[PDB]
Amino acid sequence: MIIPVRCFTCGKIVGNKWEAYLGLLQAEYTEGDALDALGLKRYCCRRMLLAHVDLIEKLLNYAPLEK
Amino acid sequence: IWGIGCNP
Amino acid sequence: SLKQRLKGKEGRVRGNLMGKRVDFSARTVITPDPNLSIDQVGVPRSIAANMTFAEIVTPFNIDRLQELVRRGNSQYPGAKYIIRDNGDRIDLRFHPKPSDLHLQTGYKVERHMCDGDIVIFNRQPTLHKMSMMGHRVRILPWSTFRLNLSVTTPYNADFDGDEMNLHLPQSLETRAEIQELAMVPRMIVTPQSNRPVMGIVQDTLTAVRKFTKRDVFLERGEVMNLLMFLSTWDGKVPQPAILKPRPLWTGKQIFSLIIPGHINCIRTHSTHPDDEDSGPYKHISPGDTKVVVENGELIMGILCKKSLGTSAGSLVHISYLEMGHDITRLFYSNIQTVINNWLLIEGHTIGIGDSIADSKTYQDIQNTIKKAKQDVIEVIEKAHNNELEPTPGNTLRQTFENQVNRILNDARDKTGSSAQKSLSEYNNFKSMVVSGAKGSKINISQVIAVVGQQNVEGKRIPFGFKHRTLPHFIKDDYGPESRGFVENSYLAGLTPTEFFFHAMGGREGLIDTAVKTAETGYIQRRLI
Amino acid sequence: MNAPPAFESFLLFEGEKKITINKDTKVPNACLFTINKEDHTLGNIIKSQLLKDPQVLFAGYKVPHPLEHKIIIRVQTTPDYSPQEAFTNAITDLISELSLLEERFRVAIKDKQEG
Amino acid sequence: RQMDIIVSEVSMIRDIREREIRIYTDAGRICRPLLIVEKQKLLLKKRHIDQLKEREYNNYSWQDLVASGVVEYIDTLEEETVMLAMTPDDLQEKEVAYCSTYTHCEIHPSMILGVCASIIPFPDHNQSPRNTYQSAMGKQAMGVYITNFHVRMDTLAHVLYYPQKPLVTTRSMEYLRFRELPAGINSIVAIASYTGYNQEDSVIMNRSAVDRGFFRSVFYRSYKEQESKKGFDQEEVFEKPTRETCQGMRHAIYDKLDDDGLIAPGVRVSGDDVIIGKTVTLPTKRDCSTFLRTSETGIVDQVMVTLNQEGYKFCKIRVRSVRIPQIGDKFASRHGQKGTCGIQYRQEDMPFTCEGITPDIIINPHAIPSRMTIGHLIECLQGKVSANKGEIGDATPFNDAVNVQKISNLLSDYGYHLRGNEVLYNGFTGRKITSQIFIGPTYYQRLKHMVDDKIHSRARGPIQILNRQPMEG
Amino acid sequence: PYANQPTVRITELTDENVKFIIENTDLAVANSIRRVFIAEVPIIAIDWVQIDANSSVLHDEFIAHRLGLIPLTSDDIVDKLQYSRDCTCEEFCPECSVEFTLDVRCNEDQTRHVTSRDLISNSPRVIPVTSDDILIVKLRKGQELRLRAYAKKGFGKEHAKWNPTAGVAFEYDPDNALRHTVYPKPEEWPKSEYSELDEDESQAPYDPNGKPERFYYNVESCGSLRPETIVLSALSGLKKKLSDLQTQLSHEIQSDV
Amino acid sequence: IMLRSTYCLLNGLTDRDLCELNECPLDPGGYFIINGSEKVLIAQEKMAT
Amino acid sequence: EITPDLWQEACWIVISSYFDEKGLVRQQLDSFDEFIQMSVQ
Amino acid sequence: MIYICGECHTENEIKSRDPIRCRECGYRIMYKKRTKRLVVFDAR
Amino acid sequence: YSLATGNWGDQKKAHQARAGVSQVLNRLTFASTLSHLRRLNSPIGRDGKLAKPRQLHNTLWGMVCPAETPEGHAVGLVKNLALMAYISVGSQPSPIL
RNA sequence: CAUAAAGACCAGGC
Ligand SMILES: [Mg+2]
Ligand SMILES: [Zn+2]
Ligand SMILES: [Zn+2]
Ligand SMILES: [Zn+2]
Repeated sequence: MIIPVRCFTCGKIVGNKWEAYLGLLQAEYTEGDALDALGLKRYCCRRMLLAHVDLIEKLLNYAPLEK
Repeated sequence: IWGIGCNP
Repeated sequence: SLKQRLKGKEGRVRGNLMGKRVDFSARTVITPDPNLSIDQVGVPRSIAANMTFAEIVTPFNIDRLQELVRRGNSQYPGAKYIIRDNGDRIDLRFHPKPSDLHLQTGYKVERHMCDGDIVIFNRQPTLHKMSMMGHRVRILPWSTFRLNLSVTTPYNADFDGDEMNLHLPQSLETRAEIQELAMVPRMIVTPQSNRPVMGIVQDTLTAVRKFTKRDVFLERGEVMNLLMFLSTWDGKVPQPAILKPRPLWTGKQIFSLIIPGHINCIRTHSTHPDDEDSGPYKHISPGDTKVVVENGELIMGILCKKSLGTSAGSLVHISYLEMGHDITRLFYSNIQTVINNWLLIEGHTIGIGDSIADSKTYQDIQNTIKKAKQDVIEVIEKAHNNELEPTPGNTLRQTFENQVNRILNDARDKTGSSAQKSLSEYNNFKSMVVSGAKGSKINISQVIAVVGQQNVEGKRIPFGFKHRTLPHFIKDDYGPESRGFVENSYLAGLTPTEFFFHAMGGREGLIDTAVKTAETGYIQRRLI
Repeated sequence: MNAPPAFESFLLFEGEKKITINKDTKVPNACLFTINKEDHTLGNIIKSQLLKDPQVLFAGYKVPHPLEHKIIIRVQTTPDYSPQEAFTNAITDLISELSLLEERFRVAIKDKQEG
Repeated sequence: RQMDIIVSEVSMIRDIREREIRIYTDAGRICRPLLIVEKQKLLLKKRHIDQLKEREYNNYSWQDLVASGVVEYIDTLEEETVMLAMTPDDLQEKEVAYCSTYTHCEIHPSMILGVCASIIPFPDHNQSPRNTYQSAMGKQAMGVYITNFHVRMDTLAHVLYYPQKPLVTTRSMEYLRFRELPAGINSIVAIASYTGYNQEDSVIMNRSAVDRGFFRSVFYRSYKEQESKKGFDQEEVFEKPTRETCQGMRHAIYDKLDDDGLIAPGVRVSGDDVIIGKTVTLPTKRDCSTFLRTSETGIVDQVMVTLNQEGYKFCKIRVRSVRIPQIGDKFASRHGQKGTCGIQYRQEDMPFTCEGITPDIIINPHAIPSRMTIGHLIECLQGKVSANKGEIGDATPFNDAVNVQKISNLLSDYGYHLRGNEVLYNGFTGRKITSQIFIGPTYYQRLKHMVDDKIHSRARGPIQILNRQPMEG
Repeated sequence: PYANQPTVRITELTDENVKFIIENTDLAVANSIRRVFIAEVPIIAIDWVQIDANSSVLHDEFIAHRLGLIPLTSDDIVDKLQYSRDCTCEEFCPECSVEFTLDVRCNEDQTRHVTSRDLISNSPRVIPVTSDDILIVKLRKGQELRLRAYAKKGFGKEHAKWNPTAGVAFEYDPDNALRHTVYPKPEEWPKSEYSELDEDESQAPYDPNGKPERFYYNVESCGSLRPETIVLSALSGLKKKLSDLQTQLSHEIQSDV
Repeated sequence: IMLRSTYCLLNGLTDRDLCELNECPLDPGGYFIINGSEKVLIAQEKMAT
Repeated sequence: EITPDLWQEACWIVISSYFDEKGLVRQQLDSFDEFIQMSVQ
Repeated sequence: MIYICGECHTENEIKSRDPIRCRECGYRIMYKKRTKRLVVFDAR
Repeated sequence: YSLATGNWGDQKKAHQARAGVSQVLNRLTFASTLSHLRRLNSPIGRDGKLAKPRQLHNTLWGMVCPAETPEGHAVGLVKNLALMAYISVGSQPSPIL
């Protein structure tokens, strides 16, 4: 749903690198180079953020029970 | 899945 | 009506007098645990906190039982009922009434299930008498049943979500009769086919083969390490096979400490060539074959499932016949422990370097496939010119498809041999097919060379349309491509008109397993 | 349900000991050390240090079940040399080892900075 | 073709030898579309492709493709007078001519698979019973099922915390929406035999990933009660039952009930604890209040109070619980490789590599050779290529443009051995391990079947009334 | 019958990793400090959450799961906090805990990210790592969150939110002079980054008089401790375990008879 | 009424309207609602007439 | 005008236009609409 | 107690033995207010 | 009634009816739902052992998938249909004549 | 402690 803080295999904090990854993809970068400019070098910190499904942006389309 | 004498 | 109420399956006689709901019985999932004996099972602590055992009170256990009364249903090793000579039953669960916890000879405390009790274990369907054997209890933290690996083959179990029942003996005569009649060490050999039911078969069998070559030289450190795992060990370290330049042991010299007593056996190994025993070198065997275990020590020969598995005359069988059952239990245990603990030093895997052949095996695989296809074109061209004479007992269709199936079945075993003679010594497919733990020699041929030819209803793939098999081909086509000869492998992938046929064959092979069990399970009731 | 907590691996319970001595009967001058609430990290250390002593014949360790938390070490020595004496001398050898390595590492990390 | 009189769903079969013509306009038939071939060339030109990638602002779609006479619906009876070409680039050229008079052509030959079989990578490399095993097992893989799972009050819904889309994806998971709502996590698998606790279809799995959320989930079940008036002097009411007024007042802990007779959301509820307090007056009251099950220890999520079709008060309590994976739970691959968990080791005990990447999951080698699942191995190689290059790999079935030698040539460039193998070290003693262990990232699924929903014991409980034997279930 | 003298050489030093080399020691010692870098180094992390008002999208203990995995600056004052079981106080005290507090209310039309910047402590030496932004939950117009987290002391054998490190790399013997692993075809394997071979060789030649020495490490860090104080605290911790065994051991064979 | 069909109160909407009514935009439809639960008609095979 | 060997984008683009128009449950919706529009009359 | 409506989300106090409807919207689904006893979690 | 309980008939003839139509929608995963809304069924009884109605057939090329079918006693009877298989809807023959 | 009926169909696990 939301990005995991602290990768399962290593422990490197990926959970502060998601909006920077969207900002790097928005300009011109390829996915591997936008993963390279973040300091993610070994592939168990690249399946985290290469293959993430961001479902918190569609659970925020419904009105809360207390407006 | 092999032959006629084997298995399907 | 009263006929329908006393009628058959789940009635009052097939459902409430022969088979019935019983109590003191637990049921959960099985998982492996290689650190257990054959004689044992590991029970979780919540099941062991719910089930009980009614134990009488004598003046030899009055202190341990007043200890077991003073703690109960808050601490786990306790009790939950005190039963008097009147038959009156006072509880320790809710409102324990602490003025009335005094015991006396003749009363009985209803104890919780501890380590070392005798139970009965079960997997359904129970097709023979090896499928319900009396284990022994050891209590382990997490939440599944845990049993040894060699006990898998009687119960026909596997550890992908099975469930197995256990029934707990209550009286003392029935615990004595289960102890002296139906324990799992007492049932190693079967009366059905006078051989053992339990053999050393999984990962420990591939590593038992790779532990007993002539290459396996152990240094001093892992001799200390592996000798730490023998319960039937002398206390003495054997003097090594090599004393200079530095002390090195061998695999057969560590394995010959496991083998009990002084037993004598002569077997072979799966790659013993047929033309070796005739001429010279019959008592040397340059491939280190022909196992000889003489005066209780493995002199020579590579072990495999021919020597340790489930056959007649194997090493576990001879050790059962000569020494007993209490020593064969320890034999199974010590093999599995020391070979697992060496197996994390050696290690094992399967990749896809273990599934690919060099660039000159592929070329004559396609040369013999092109040979088969050209000869089938010659036979079909011969039959269309009205020149094919029938055979005694056959029609024209039968002699046609019998000799085409002859040509194609003789040209996928050739590719099978081209795949078998092109493997290596470090390979892992070959290291599983040889050791006998898993695999067969047609799987190596289907993975590497040719999948084969499918067939539904016992013959080659039929004309399911009018005069065609699928709408891509032309009408009345009888070639090898049109009717199911899968000439690719599992690594080169399948074409669409070929994956569909392989799905047909696998479908038939799934229907037969889906259907057969009702007929067999009906016969086996009617005989019994 | 039956998942234990994580402090059953290194917290000592009330009543059980950290170490236990019992004389082995198969071979004379051998002994068996039972450590509670310990694992491979220390047992591999004491095994590999007891195999640097010229008066130690056998030295090994095992964990008899990994869901438990307990380790067992077996020591056989020569005559005129006790096995627990070899055990203590191994441990003081390890203490002097790690203290020398600690002093050298902090001198090296002070030297790597400021050029 | 060009739709003058006849609607496009009829079928017109002419069997020449039988000397008759059958025309069917009846309902219930099944059919699929195809591409018309003329003399030898197709009719779908590039003029129909360059204005079809522009659908958002051109008003050109599939119905203008049918109405132009370049596709056509063909059903099963009319597929016996047809002559298909399975692919245009290889079967309609000038070669040694098998057939020269094709009348149709397929779109792509991987559109013969269903919904659960289009989530298998490389199905043309697997043994077909394994495809049949996974085509009935991605129906019980816990994931996210629909986006408004908050509003819905269903019984027994399982929701996963951190799903991920696959790294090795078929080209027809863009069409059945699998990257919006996936079920499963790309995990670092090792096919190796390590301690013995992964024999006969089991898994060693990393405990220090379970401590970071690996395959963790949440479980919602709901409860309904409904007050009713069944007699002239009998009526059911949401009231908190007291001791000396109501009669059947057992060991359940009634004090968490509020003034309304309903537990407010937030408080945690253990076993045998009353969640709805309802009572009925006696023909001076007797209670009919509901419990929970045995040994859950969950938290009430939300409580919803309304009036039904009749007009009586009607409540729904949804209760959640979090379920951490443990050593009885059942996991599966996308290739029929089911198996439980065997034991969990920490990170200081798993076999690491020369940069410290322990596996998440260790599975046995023996599950590979006898059942011949080598689509598993090619997605475990293609996954290692795809996590390093930065793409997401293609696994659509009948390519003939993705070989094992091309994948191996790509893995040879990123500093790895071209057949996937790596040098693991041991975690218990630090020594190397003599063989080289096949390592790589694959996509495991967490299945529905847990061990807290299956454990069971019995000693002297309730009996039936008719034959006085113990109960059922 | 005695020790050896290992020697350390430090190859690189940043504030995220320490490359160093230990000459002349055993494989059991290099492994055991490779395992105390991971498990047995104490550190501060959140271990107690009490949520007062949660109307967000994620549920309560999802958020109480994502707060335990935020690393707290544990540099100087982890030797001065007790364990909670060693301290003879009441159920909490400021000698073995650090109180936090989050309180975020959303009012605007834009969504609001709740980062680790919103965690406000009482002691300014144990703070979350700010001086990017570890996201906790995204909120909508009309949703809130407030809570009161504490922070205990423990090491990575309890729960792996208390391990101070990322991947600890460790290798020895880059070219098989000892033949611990055996390659089937040694012309397909790329050479290790610490190797000394020629451009056209595969393995060092075998020698029977070998021994594993000259171990090679690389100790990453996640953001709590300095990369060069996981090492010193690891060595002092392992030394403290061995000294405790010699204490109760010498009390045992002192009190055997 | 089968959901998302032409005689339903959800046909032809956009995503903000479906999200406003607490409905999912992905949920394909093709099912009824009888007494709270959600039924679906299985297509039954037949021999041709 | 011909499409030689660029077929790998043309085939999945006409599958893309197919699934963009119709969908996956068109059999259910279209059969029920043919019920309630013509059959009850 | 105090219940929150399901369409306009305004707080209104429904007393026992009374029909369940809101005010100025006409809607019949109420949701219970969150409790005020506090539950302590762990981050483990 | 006959949508609510399955039995495709009357209430007072609730044993001479073909059950198993109109069953409860399945909501574990989204592809479980998309498979359940696209599912065929054949009314041959599920204790018979004639294998000819249960095998895969040449006419299922492209219209019913070959791989997806259950285990147990229902093999090959319950079938799930393909991706581009459109089951027809019907028309009146009056213009064609 | 005591009380939570019972039958029919359906989808699943080994
Ligand atoms: Mg099984
Ligand atoms: Zn990582
Ligand atoms: Zn305190
Ligand atoms: Zn309102």
